[PDB]
Amino acid sequence: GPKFPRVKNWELGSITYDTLCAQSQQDGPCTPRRCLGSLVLPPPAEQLLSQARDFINQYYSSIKRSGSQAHEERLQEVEAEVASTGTYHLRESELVFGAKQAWRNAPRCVGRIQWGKLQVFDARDCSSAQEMFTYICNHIKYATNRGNLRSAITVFPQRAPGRGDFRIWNSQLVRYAGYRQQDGSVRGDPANVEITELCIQHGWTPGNGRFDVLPLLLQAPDEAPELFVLPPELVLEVPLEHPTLEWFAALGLRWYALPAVSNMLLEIGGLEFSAAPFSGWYMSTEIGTRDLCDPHRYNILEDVAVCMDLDTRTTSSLWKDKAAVEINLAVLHSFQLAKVTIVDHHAATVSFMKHLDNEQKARGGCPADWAWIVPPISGSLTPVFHQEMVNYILSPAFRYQPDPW
Amino acid sequence: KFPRVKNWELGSITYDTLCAQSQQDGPCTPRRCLGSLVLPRPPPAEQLLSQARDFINQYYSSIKRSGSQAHEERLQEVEAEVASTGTYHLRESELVFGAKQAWRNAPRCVGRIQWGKLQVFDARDCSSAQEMFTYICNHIKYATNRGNLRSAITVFPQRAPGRGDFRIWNSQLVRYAGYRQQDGSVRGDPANVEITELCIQHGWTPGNGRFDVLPLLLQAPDEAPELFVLPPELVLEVPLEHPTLEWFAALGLRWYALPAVSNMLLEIGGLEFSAAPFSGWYMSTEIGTRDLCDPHRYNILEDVAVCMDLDTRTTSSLWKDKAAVEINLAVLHSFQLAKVTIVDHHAATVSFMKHLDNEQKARGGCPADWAWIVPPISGSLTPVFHQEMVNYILSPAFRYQPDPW
Ligand code: HEM
Ligand code: HEM
Ligand SMILES: N=C(NCCC[C@H](N)C(=O)N[C@H]1CN[C@H](C(N)=O)C1)N[N+](=O)[O-]
Ligand SMILES: N=C(NCCC[C@H](N)C(=O)N[C@H]1CN[C@H](C(N)=O)C1)N[N+](=O)[O-]
Ligand SMILES: C[C@H](O)[C@H](O)[C@H]1CNc2nc(N)[nH]c(=O)c2N1
Ligand SMILES: C[C@H](O)[C@H](O)[C@H]1CNc2nc(N)[nH]c(=O)c2N1
Ligand SMILES: [Zn+2]
Repeated sequence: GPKFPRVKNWELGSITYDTLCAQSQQDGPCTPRRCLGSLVLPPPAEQLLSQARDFINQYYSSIKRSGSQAHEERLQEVEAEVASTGTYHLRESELVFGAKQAWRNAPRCVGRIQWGKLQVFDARDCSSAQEMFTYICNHIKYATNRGNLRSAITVFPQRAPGRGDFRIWNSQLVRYAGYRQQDGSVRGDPANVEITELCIQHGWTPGNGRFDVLPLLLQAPDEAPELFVLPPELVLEVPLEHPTLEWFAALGLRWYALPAVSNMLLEIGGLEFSAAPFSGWYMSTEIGTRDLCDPHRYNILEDVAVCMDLDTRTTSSLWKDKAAVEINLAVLHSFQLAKVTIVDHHAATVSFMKHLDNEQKARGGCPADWAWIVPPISGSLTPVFHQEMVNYILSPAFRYQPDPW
Repeated sequence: KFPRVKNWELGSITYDTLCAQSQQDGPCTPRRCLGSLVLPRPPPAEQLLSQARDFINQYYSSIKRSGSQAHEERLQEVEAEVASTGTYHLRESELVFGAKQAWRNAPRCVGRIQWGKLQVFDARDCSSAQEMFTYICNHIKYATNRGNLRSAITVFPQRAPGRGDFRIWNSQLVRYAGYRQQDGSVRGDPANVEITELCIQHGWTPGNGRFDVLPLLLQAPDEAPELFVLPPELVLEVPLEHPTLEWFAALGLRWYALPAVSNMLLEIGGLEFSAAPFSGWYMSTEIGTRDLCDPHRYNILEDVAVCMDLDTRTTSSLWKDKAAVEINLAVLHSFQLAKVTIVDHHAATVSFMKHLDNEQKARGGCPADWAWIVPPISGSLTPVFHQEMVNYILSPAFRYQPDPW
């Protein structure tokens, strides 16, 4: 049949072929000898120019003016800018197109049905840590919108030759502190012990709770990072309660409303935006299963199982499974009660299947990372578990980058 | 070169050096990962001879007599047979070592900690479908052992040039019939409609129940398959009930005790055994989650949810998750009550992590398919979810093969 990967849905028996992978210009980690699909982690005017031309071609194709006079003029304008300056700059409309395409192209994101609705904030005129903080606060206010969350990304100046990078040191705009204890344990979020100590080293006076919002460490080019505390009024949080287990509220658990990844690099046409925080809204399992139940995170499974009086002495009682379902239900219930946007894993995966169908028609495929798209609880109860997926790298893209310290 | 493998829950790292022994290519390439696909899209004497030498070498190393006199002689015998006849035959001890190694090498099996304990039945002297049936009956009795299941494999004659294969048409030795009804609905197991129809077409008088055990369609070389009904007393079944929901037993559900894949090909030293049924014992999620809850299988989720009087109006009530957990609990409870061997997914995954460590020390790694090792429910609540894995093909191996019709 067709000389492209054949992809099957085992629940429905349907088949599609992915032709979009032909547009990939970057290799992944796999080879015919071994699959590394489950691993978490993966300028010369010569390569920059090829990447820029490819992106300009993508942009002109998107506005249906491929091969037009304007297309050819833009291409020559980029070559001349690179020729004399070693780099180039994107037009406003090109940046918007690029950021939306990077989201659309993200294999690990199950929320891509929303890709065309992204609000892109242009902050390429930023020149200091203080101004970065103002842009970030504005992003947070706009995105949170008192609970009716709106997808958004704020783009700071791109990396420049011979000049330091703009960087947000925090992994997310909102994260809880993790305090290493005398006995070696951690009060708060164990995932954030390093960033927490860095904040302390930079003058932050730490709290002592389990849910203390961390300050931001913002770095303008060639300067030590500066510390900024987020005004509490801007950080929306949701106290957690359960619809039928009245004692759940007594555990004093809570989570923040805005998921805002802030340490990824946005690559568009060879240009690199080292600081471009983006945010959408939470899928409930992110909080209920991973943040609260991972053994290396808050690890609350046993505490909740004990309150439910389950037999935590043996695996066959499925106490972990029962407690996790209740915790996830509490997260959903609590956000709904607080009128804060959130999506359950069944609804998110159903919407992602719709996205796959949309993209099959629009582009001939959709890069997706099965291990990340299938939720952490109830995997086979969702439609995505039964859908084969092809994973490849397309640009524009969001990519991991080394920590700045 | 060697892939770095990390466990994100513990922070530990290992390097897989075993993948270097892989001689057969998988589906991925640097351009795209197809790790989530279920199925892949006389032989030259020289190739066969190299596969045979490698295998004989593996065997003599296993009994610590590498380079010995017996080793050299055996190598000479295989060479002589292939040179004169184009093929060769394994000695029984080699067949036993080879079957255990194929299990040990199976990337999709989470039960490999048991690999060294396997009863191997040599059925290579079988010359008719009737004889196949006797060996299959003895396999089932031995493996079932009145509920104290014992791992076993029965090996029928290898494939030979220009001659039809010995084949078992059924996908497993014990499976429930699936009957197409007028309205296109199915009574029984939808996954088995095709084989059920073949059995009828070959003279089976069908039942009309939801749990009717299918007869076996056995095929000797170049002859039509013959039908054999399994003596009811040999097929141990477990009636499903719930420890606290009295009405569950009323659903009239049941499952068989013995999982016994019968359509895979066993490859050892270049030789291929097209009929080599194997069996261990079930991991509870196979029955509770996939067989009973898959939408395209018995699909009982909604019925159970309604019996539990859950709110099936919206996905946000997590009714699917709550029902799934209770069904899995019923399976565990029922098998333990019937005194039939079964392992829950927590215990199985914990044992698989021990197996990974044992193999890292023994061979420098372990091929594993992450999407298949992580259980269909409660994925992140198990240790394997947080463990990076490397997938590759080692030989001896179990492989898929085309359906015989
Ligand atoms: C609108 C709602 C959205 C939802 C529900 C959603 C949901 C998700 C989920 C569940 C993941 C996996 C996160 C994890 O397990 O760590 C993910 C990853 C990701 N999302 Fe989305 N997403 C949304 C919006 C966005 C937006 C606005 C962007 C970018 C403009 C985006 C870009 C990404 C990227 C790049 C990743 C991978 C991050 C990583 O590798 O850690 N998502 N998303
Ligand atoms: C001792 C009990 C064992 C347990 C608990 C166990 C468990 C499993 C599970 C849960 C799977 C995935 C099945 C699926 O989702 O379809 C599997 C696959 C597999 N197991 Fe094991 N297994 C056991 C014994 C065996 C034995 C004795 C052999 C062979 C000698 C074996 C060979 C395989 C192979 C080749 C696969 C992949 C089958 C496929 O691709 O459909 N297993 N096993
Ligand atoms: N819904 C999300 N999710 C992504 C951010 C939240 C996610 N649950 C998280 O905490 N991400 C961290 C932990 N794991 C990622 C990694 N690669 O290590 C980063 N984003 N969005 O824009 O709407
Ligand atoms: N526990 C197992 N499990 C494997 C066989 C049972 C499994 N639940 C099953 O029904 N397998 C079918 C459906 N999926 C596989 C495939 N590749 O299509 C075959 N094996 N064993 O020997 O102990
Ligand atoms: C080792 C394994 O790749 C790792 O635990 C992955 C699996 N799937 C995931 N899926 C999502 N969405 N998020 C994660 O952090 C992970 N972690
Ligand atoms: C499409 C996807 O590969 C498919 O549904 C896989 C996922 N993981 C699985 N894992 C196991 N153990 N068994 C299966 O049948 C599957 N099916
Ligand atoms: Zn791969």
